[PDB]
Amino acid sequence: KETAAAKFERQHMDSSTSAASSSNYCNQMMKSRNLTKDRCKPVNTFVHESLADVQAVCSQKNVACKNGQTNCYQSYSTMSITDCRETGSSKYPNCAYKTTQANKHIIVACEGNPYVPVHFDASV
Ligand SMILES: O=c1ccn([C@@H]2O[C@@H](CN3CCCC3)[C@H](O)[C@H]2O)c(=O)[nH]1
Repeated sequence: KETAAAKFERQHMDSSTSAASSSNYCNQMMKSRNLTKDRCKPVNTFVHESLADVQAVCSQKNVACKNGQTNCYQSYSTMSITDCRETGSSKYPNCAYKTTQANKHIIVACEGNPYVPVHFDASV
């Protein structure tokens, strides 16, 4: 069964590319990562850094999570990311997305032993 850590990796990790640089990227990735089966997941971010680097964020700058929990962490360095946002004309099962590449500080929620990312909260 899929752990929270594994779910984070499936939903939010894409180390394979340095920067998502096809306009097709989100359309393909949201589908292949199984984020378009139940519904079109409205908003989702992929991080293009090593797993070790993203995991390291759990020991970085402690910040409040959007939900008010205290277990969020902001990366000290900017990271290569791709935001996927569902278009206004996207209709399930044909989920359509805008692909936006950025370099930003990520904010993740961490839990467990080992202490690892389980939620992507925001980028700033
Ligand atoms: O910059 C972002 C912002 C949000 N998300 C996604 O939406 C978050 C929760 N949202 C769903 C509706 C309530 C808040 C999910 O935890 C995360 O998967 C993201 O991937 N990148």
